[PDB]
Amino acid sequence: PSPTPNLEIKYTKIFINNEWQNSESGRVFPVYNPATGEQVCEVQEADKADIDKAVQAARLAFSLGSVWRRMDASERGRLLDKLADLVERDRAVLATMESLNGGKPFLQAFYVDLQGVIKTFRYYAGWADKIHGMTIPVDGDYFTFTRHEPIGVCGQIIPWNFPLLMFAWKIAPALCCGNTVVIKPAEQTPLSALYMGALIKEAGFPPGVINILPGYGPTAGAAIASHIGIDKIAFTGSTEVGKLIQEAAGRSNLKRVTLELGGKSPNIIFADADLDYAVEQAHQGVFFNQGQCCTAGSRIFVEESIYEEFVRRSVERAKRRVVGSPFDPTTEQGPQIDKKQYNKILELIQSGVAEGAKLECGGKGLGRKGFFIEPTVFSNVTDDMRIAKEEIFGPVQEILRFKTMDEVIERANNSDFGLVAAVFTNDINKALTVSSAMQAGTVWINCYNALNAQSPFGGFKMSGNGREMGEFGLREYSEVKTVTVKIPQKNS
Amino acid sequence: PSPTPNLEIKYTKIFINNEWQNSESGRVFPVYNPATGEQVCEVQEADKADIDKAVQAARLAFSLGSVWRRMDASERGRLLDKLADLVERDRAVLATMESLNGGKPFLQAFYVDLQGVIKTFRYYAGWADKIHGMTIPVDGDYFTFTRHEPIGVCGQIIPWNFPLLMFAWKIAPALCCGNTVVIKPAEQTPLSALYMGALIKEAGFPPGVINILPGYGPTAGAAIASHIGIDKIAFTGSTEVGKLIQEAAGRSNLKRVTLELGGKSPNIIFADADLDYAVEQAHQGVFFNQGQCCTAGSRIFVEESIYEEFVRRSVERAKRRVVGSPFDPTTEQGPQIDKKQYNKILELIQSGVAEGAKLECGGKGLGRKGFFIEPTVFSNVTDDMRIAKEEIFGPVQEILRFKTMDEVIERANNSDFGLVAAVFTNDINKALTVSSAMQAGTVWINCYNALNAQSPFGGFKMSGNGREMGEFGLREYSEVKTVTVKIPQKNS
Amino acid sequence: PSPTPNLEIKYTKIFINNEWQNSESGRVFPVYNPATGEQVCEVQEADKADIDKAVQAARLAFSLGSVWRRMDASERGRLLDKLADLVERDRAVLATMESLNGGKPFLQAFYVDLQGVIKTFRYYAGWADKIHGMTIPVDGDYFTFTRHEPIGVCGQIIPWNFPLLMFAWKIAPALCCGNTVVIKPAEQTPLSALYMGALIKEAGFPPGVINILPGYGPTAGAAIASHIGIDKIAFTGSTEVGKLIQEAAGRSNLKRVTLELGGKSPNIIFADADLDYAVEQAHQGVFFNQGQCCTAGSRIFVEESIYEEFVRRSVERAKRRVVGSPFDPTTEQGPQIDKKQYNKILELIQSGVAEGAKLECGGKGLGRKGFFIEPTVFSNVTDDMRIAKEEIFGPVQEILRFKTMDEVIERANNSDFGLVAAVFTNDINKALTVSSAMQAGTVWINCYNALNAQSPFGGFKMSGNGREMGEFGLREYSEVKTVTVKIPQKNS
Amino acid sequence: PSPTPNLEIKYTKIFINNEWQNSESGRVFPVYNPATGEQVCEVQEADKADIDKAVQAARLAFSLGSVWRRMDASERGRLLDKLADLVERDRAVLATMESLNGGKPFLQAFYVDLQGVIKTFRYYAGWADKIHGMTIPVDGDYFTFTRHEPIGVCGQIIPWNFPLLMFAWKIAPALCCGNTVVIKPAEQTPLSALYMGALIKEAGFPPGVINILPGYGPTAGAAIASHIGIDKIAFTGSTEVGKLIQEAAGRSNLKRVTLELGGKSPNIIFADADLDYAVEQAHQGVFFNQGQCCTAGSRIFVEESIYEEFVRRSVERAKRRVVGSPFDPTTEQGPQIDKKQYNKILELIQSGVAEGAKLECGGKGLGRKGFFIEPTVFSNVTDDMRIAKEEIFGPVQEILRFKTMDEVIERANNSDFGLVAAVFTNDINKALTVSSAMQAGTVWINCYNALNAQSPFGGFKMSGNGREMGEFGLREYSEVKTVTVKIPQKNS
Ligand SMILES: NC(=O)c1ccc[n+]([C@@H]2O[C@H](COP(=O)([O-])OP(=O)(O)OC[C@H]3O[C@@H](n4cnc5c(N)ncnc54)[C@H](O)[C@@H]3O)[C@@H](O)[C@H]2O)c1
Ligand SMILES: CCOc1ccsc1C(=O)N1CCN(c2ccc([N+](=O)[O-])c(N3CCCC3)c2)CC1
Repeated sequence: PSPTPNLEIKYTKIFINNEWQNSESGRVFPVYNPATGEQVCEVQEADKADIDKAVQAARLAFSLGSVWRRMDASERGRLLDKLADLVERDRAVLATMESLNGGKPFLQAFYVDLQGVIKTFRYYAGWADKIHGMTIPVDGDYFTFTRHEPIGVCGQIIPWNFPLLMFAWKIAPALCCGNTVVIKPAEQTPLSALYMGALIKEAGFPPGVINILPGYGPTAGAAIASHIGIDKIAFTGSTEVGKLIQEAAGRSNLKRVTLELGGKSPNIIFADADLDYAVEQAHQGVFFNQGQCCTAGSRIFVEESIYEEFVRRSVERAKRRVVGSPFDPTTEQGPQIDKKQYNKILELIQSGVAEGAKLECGGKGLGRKGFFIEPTVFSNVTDDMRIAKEEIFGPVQEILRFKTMDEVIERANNSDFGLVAAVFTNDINKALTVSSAMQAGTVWINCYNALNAQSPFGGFKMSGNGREMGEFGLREYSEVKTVTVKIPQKNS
Repeated sequence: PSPTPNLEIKYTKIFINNEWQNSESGRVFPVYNPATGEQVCEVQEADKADIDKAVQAARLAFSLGSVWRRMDASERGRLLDKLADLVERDRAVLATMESLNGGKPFLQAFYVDLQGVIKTFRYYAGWADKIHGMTIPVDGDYFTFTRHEPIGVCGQIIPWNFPLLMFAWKIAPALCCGNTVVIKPAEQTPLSALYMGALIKEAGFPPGVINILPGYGPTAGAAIASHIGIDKIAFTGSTEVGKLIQEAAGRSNLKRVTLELGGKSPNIIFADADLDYAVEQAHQGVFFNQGQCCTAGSRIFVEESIYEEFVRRSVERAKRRVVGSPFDPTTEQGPQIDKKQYNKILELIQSGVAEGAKLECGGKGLGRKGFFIEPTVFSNVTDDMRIAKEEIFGPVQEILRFKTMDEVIERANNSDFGLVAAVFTNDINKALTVSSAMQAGTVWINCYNALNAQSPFGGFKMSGNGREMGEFGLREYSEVKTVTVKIPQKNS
Repeated sequence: PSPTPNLEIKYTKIFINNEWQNSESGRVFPVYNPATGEQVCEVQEADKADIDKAVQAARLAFSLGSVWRRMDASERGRLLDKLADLVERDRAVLATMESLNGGKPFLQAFYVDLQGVIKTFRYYAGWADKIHGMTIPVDGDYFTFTRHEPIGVCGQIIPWNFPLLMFAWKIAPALCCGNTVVIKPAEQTPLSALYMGALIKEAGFPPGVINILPGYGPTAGAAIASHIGIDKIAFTGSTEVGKLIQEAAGRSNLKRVTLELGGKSPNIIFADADLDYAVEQAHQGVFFNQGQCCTAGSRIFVEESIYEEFVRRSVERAKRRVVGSPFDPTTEQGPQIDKKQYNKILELIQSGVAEGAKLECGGKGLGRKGFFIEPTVFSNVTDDMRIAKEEIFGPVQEILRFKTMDEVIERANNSDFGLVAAVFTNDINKALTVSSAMQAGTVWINCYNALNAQSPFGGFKMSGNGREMGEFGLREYSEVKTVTVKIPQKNS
Repeated sequence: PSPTPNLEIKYTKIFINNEWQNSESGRVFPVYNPATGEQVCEVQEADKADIDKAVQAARLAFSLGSVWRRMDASERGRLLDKLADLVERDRAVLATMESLNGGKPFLQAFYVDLQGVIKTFRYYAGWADKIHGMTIPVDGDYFTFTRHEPIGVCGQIIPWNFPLLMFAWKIAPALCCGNTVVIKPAEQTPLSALYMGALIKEAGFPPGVINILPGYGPTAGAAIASHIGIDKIAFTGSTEVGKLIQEAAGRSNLKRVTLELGGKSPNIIFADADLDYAVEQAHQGVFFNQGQCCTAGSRIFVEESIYEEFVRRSVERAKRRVVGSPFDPTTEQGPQIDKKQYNKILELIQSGVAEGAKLECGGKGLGRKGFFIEPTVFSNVTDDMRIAKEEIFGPVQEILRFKTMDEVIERANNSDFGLVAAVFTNDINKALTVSSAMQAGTVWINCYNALNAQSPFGGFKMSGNGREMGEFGLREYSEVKTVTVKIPQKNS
């Protein structure tokens, strides 16, 4: 494939009740291309008044007897597979939008992000008519069963690093279970989500089942979090804002909350691992998606015996990483999302140099149009450095050294975060020992960034609350109702 | 059985690391007999300082390599079985304590509460080695499985109306899953829980696995809810304080939260129901446990054609209900828990009179000592009235009337609470149409207050988050870890 | 829609390894149109030698590292999705084949049979990547999990009354689980199965994954049952042949056996039921698909109170039932499948008149071009008549009477069959007492012949071994492997 | 612990309906001590007449409304828990019985066998009230759920090699699901089964729930297998008799069959394994329980690099393995069960020598009384020798050499059996690949042989059908009934 020539941006308004609407305020906000600095377009900016209209539409779409509630579960599923067909048909357009808006290299957006988008929808198409309750051999003369009903109106808030993929991870399980959705994409990256609105009507979802409100966090986002007519909030973003979400939910509605927050994830390389493979996988674990991954392996612990050769190979690999235009096939790494993130990264890079960490390569911006940063590698990192403790969310790799398994297990878990972790070793006893010991929601053995819709994903400690994806992720999108019926005698 | 005659209150101290302790302040607080107002004893009052060393004890009990962590899961179950055996052995003393301290009729405490305590422990003893993760057929060369691990230190706060039963409902699933516990019982009712510390010790639970910290809400409770060393909090359950729990969770360390909150539950009697049976069930729905049940019971909708006869027989039965001393085997209704609850019920009765409800019987307290209230019946109650909107934790029955199944489904669901519902009818279509439409975590058909250990319990809307009991009660007490292993080839 | 007029039957060969083949012997057998007597075409006649080639094809396709074994589970589902796409496209052709070969009215074959096929494939397409093993909290220093793998070559033998739907019901769960399949359609109706072979090739299934061998029972069928290279057999047919299947499995290689066998299923009508509706449901419950249904409600028990009028409304309805050519929209009931079944009906019909039941209507053939039988109703049937103990499998409705609920449960259960049962009533206690006490694999309340891919289906007693359809159906097509790993220490 | 010095055999009668009966013929059969040949006692010999009486006791105990059908599921768990308490109490007596009757070293029977009996009952005691059906979201206006009823009367036949344990493996899941049981222990070892009858009566099981009929294969065993009043047969034993059981069940009443039929299980030692640990574990894998183990690692494959050292260490360990009296705490190996087994082992050893396998130690009987055989090791075994293909059930170790993982995968799997397998390696890729390619119901990695109550256990291919133990063991003891209710509207 190749990028869509002269990409037309035709969906820029708020999506409520399957209709495109203006701001109630009249205000719009700009969208920028992080590779060039230019302004792509203006998007209608949602605020509290627009959220209330979205919630009203989602609440009416969910009313008993409505088309969405009466629909056969198997038909919710076919609606989700139809959306997958449409995203497949419009694949190159959508990957061009994610590239133009998110700075993702186009071929990565096409073959990675968009593939996961289509697979997520097809996976949850299969689940809709396979959500089961139970019947229970209860004490006494009763017949007891549970029903797994949709919760109702689900408010969803997502960040900017995987716009289209996040969108699908949120709405696919929600819809599969029969909920209706008020979703606020990141203000940095609203474009693909809005295009998804057109596909969503084209697929034939009833009006109001999905409502897409682009806008800012403290306005549209905080309106969702505090709204009294929203039954559930799924939030993905930073840990500090996640604290605000949980506070707002208790203070307002006691709405149910899922949190997917930040990480500072350890990647543990043992000496007996394949050096070629572990170096490239730890390099991808840092630099994938411009380093803007919550799953970034940002604390690479290397066994003493190989640390020095590991540093040499990682440095060579980072020194060859092709930075440049996302539309160029050779580009490995695009720009950071915006200037605020760009500066956040460079000040962090300065912090590591000001502390005692050896800067092997990189360290500076590139000076080009946009927000490009040189692939950066620190060695001699110690656990006390800001670099080893704060989420960089940029193309900065940090290599630490360790001696014994007990040591590195302690140090990997010595963190307020616990999103993910990885171990590289051919030894089965320390593979399972380390993986069992990690306080993280996902552990990889001899791989990294293996995420899919089939597998539960979420954080330990302050990295989140609850789980997304897989059969477990469906639990957060239904309510359990126990029906107990008095019966004359009961046998079995 | 009969009450243990003199009853010594042997256990009045704080239970930390399997040792009895004085409060760090040296303060004690009194405990009263609700039927006479007399002071039963004084109990060591835990504050922030005792919470601190309880969490320290529980965290050490939870560290890798500890006796509790290394134990076979099946042997976790055995301890829960030994604990139930000890409760069954001392069943009379515990029933006397629940009666003396909580005002429950002793026979009710013996045959209902204490049976529900023994069965809770035996149910979850069996679950301990049957908590399964899964293996997932993901895309690509991967072996993906999930482990369910304990969350860690669980802080637990319970109310006063079912002291021993709620204590079991809280510690049993937590221990079944391998957690350690810091539990604060209600300041009114700490005696049953403290006796359990003695039986927890005699059963052989490792030190620090369970710590029992009597004290008050703004001190011991708020220290638990904000404690940055507690990984999960389970709360029961006024809805006002529930908001503060969830806010304090997001404000502190984003600990996982389960809430079991208030209720104002509808009971719908259709004309085609066994009238004699429905009158006695709806009467037990409001007056059971002195009306101090989250599952009342408190909005009885009766179809027009049987409304006069239903009211007539309800008033006949309330007037016959035997209020008196809990130790007396003829007593059906003991006192309310204390003066503040007594006053709240009497004020809500006044507001019912002051709004057009027909005070058919009752309305005032009984006698001069203790906190006895007459069984009170209101008919001609309408939705907008305060008594119909706010929960009266007291012996106060409110009878509304209805035509049409659709009307009463609207009126039943029109509520911020959704803990419980019941429908009485012999028609299968009515029973299933109404139970499916109810916005409540538990719907009983032709019965009321059927709360078995095998079946989950929890609220819709502002009545709580998450579920207790059943297999689903386990879900709140485990963290899910996904382990994804790269493999050479992969075949089905 | 209207049938494909003069339809060529293109596919008449044996389907092995995605190739069309002649029988080893060179023998062919005739296929007849049952509404007309005339010969439709000639089909290659498989025997033991062809079954051996097919098994060899299925075993090689199942070998480790083959395309079918290495395919992602999600891609198995996509293949099942494509098959449904194709069946939908050629829906008119396949319904026409089902009429012309099985004698079902084309309208009911287009809107019932072929909808069941498309929905079955689509359902099991979703299960493919959702078949999960478990991880087990086992005693000792061990890590234990289970894999759910395909069993291998599955032999499948199906009858003639729902040829295409039986075909889907068999291969869809088998392929969803990753097995390879040797299937033998009924000698009477191989044509839609053989057409499905061409769509299977077009859809993309690897060679050898599905092999279709038309032929007779004692030759092709017995070859499958005693083949030492087949790991599992799924047989649907008569009870007498089912005994031979289980016996042949035991004598050969102990292949796993699921049997779906005969039925003489009860249908209980209480007075407190909607006569209008219940009469039409009991009518369809025995006359649907020309009475050639294993689920046929062939023992209609009616409460004395309404026996009178039930017979009158049933007879009035049967005398109106339109018998005619399958391609005519007005036809409700086509012919029986062949002369053997035809003569079996009337012979059993004669026993009814000779044993003392009132022939209320029908009871004879039509103008003998095709095997048409006039709709027949026996009233005053007793429990010991041949008409009440033996499967008639034709348009014959037996109506008995009963007085007491306990009497009718005893009478309905007095049978060696137990495939299905139905109770019509509006009383919840009666509906639940009767359904719980029925010795039947499927109990319908206030409906009949409600069957989906989603629901487990099978016989109690001599009506079957094992279950098909739904999730429980998947268990039969999968083999459990427990893997236990020694670990250095367990933390639980 | 020490043996129960004299041990009178108290219980020698047929156990039906909780009463001890004489045989209908009056005949008794002798029970021998395998260490001395001396007769231990006489036991009533059950035959067809006795099975008939036992089936109607079990059938009446299973009737709707009986004590066993009406009892709370949880109460069945309590009874199973009581049986474990009683076995625990009489652990010394039962271990002495198992040792005296079965020849097991007393310490082995006390600490291994009896611990497994107790833990089996306590595991399934927990499952009784946790057997759930489901509620299914089907198309149309339906409420579909499933109930998991008991099947009915379950006949059960077990061998002599783990008499008490396999008794526990059979009845625990059957009773946990609520069936009634007619169980025939092996003619060699009926004593500990009969003593359990005393404990079953003492534990409070209703009469007829468990009936124990000691007797012989073709007489009492075959009458069980072909009985038309038995709904399910659970058989553990040889593949040859397993064929007859499955054949008998097809020819009689189509009862449900599960088969556990033993094997010829491969044990693969890679060069990168903990060598001394592997030598000891492969030794135990062969010589545990006098080699009379269906799990016996009878084909140990050793990588050529370490073959010579492995053989030498195996010869040393085998030559120092203490053979002697079961009651001596020094004894690791007791006698074989009887003269038939002794002779069959001695012949097979002769076959190995005649066919060129190198006999490194042992090969002859030991002494003049009892059935002791010298521990025996065969050096250079090849896959085509009779000893490499046939189950020996004796203290005979067979060591083969191999070069390549893919070679040893083929050779391990080239067999009609597939009960169990093991691999020893520290490489994670070798352990995963080999465990996934094994055609065996249980694969151990770096151990042998961990059989818990939590883990399913059964054979591939001709090693059996279905599974025992764990949660999957309960699936064979329940029928599934689908109930489908028509409902007016349905809202998803
Ligand atoms: N879980 C398992 O898979 C497992 C466990 C232990 C043993 N085994 C196998 O059992 C066999 C050892 O026992 P065995 O060969 O001495 O006993 P066996 O196969 O001859 O008989 C086993 C049981 O079946 C009874 N029996 C014998 N003939 C019968 C007949 N015609 N009809 C009905 N019942 C009959 C016997 O009385 C006995 O109780 C070994 O092959 C072993 O592999 C399998
Ligand atoms: C010595 C290992 O100890 C352990 C360790 C963890 S658990 C367990 C245990 O409890 N044991 C006792 C039953 N063990 C056994 C061995 C061989 C056979 N066998 O027949 O091949 C059988 N059985 C087959 C089905 C029932 C008995 C059982 C050995 C494992």
